[PDB]
Amino acid sequence: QIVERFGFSEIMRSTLEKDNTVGTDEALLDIYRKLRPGEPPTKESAQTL
Amino acid sequence: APVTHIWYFKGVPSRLGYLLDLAPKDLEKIIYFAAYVITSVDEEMRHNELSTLEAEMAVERKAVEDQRDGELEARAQKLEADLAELEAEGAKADARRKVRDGGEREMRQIRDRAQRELDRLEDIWSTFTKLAPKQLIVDENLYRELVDRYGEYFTGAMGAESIQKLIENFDIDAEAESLRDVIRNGKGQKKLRAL
Amino acid sequence: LYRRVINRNNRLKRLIDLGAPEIIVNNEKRMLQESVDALFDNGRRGRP
Amino acid sequence: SRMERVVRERMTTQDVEAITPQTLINIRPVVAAIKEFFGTSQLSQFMDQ
Amino acid sequence: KNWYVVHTYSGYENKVKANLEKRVESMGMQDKIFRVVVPEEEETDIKNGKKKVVKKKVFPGYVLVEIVMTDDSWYVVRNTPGVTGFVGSAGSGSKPTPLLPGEAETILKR
DNA sequence: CGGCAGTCGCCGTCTACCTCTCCAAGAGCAGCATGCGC
DNA sequence: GCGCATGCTGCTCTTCAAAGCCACGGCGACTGCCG
RNA sequence: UCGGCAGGAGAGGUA
Repeated sequence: QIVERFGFSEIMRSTLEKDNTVGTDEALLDIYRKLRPGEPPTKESAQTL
Repeated sequence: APVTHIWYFKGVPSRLGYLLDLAPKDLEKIIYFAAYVITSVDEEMRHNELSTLEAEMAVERKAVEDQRDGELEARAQKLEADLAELEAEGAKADARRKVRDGGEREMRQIRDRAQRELDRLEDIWSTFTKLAPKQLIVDENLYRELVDRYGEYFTGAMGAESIQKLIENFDIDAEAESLRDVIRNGKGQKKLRAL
Repeated sequence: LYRRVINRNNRLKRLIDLGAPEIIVNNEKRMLQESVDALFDNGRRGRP
Repeated sequence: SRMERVVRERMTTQDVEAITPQTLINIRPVVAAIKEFFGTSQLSQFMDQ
Repeated sequence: KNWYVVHTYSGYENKVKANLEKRVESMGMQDKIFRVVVPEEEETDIKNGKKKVVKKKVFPGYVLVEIVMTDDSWYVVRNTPGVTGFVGSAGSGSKPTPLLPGEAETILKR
């Protein structure tokens, strides 16, 4: 979806091919271990955060 | 209870950290009751009791392996028996393939339990062989274990009383001539740190 | 700030001379340390 | 909002069938906020005549 | 899983005990918390016969509470009108440390 | 191991004078005081 | 008419919650972090 | 001879 929408530009392509987090649950965990440090990341809490 | 002057620990730089050769984060953790530190270590008894402790540790190693193989043999006994008696008499053998995978996961359940135990023993031993003074140790579990099994020979605690203890057991001359030797014949950034 | 230090010191003394578990004594020691630190320099560490 | 937090916290410690709107409402925060705004504030200024 | 500790104000122990026992059911978590004990000891003392029994709490400011702890248990026994926190931690309070069998028994037996 | 570059936190930002207003709050706990019943 | 019981307002005492909140230049340590 | 007092914060101004 992203590449299909943000493909007219090249900076979005670059960012696309360097995230290495494909997955909504693992992206939720990604920002969970960012906004709430020390706490154990549970997909349910990241979904609610 | 003793306390610490704020001027000599939360400064730029930290004079207490420069005197004791400790990072400011380590000092903050030790002072405010968040980590342990090893004040002293009786190395003579951790020199002459070494191989004896290693032999007891190998005894527990072998006993855990013996337990594992014992109940793995008895689980494979139960398996073999029940599986050959009830190899999907009525239904399809996909159920006995599901319980084939389930029996493989039972062998790997007892195998990962023995691996976990092996790791506990390994780390306990490693820590008890690499215990020098002024070494920060976190994880209450490990500490408590080390203080239960190998209680003596190792002393340490947390709080300002353990920094008073570190300061009392401090030798100015030895560190001073060590720093002067490093600055005299040295380069890189260790010379800058010594300066 | 003096009243805070005295209160924490008195509570710590009474709790020490009672046979309290280590966790509670450690908590009280941390709180006394923070109170003294705030007495000597308020705002240097943490919040004022 | 302060009064709402107070009433929410107190609604779960009283016994039902004796709960009335007059027993759940505290006026002190509202009057305190009003009298703090109209007094010690940087925007309600002494008039010059 | 074991007896934990909570830190109330000065003098606010019996009100935290009452509010907690009410919020055990009023809230809705009746299988999480189990027993709330405000440590107290009978202070032997008399004034020429008239007794007083000073309410000498053996831990002034704390209230041990046997409870199971997972997610909502921390929440309920932390927003009670009076408790300040869950005294007990390894630096960041990510999983409160439980009281040790021995000490817990000798506290409950006093 | 070893460079390293970004990052964060802590210092400093002109002198003298005049007038006015505002300064914790809540909850428990007294020692009496006034209503009701026989 | 007298005796019992239950609520007036001053006085006293003790302090974490929790949302609320959003310059600029210089310097020096330092710390994860990549390589 | 009794007897006897002067801390903080905010706002607006003059040179």
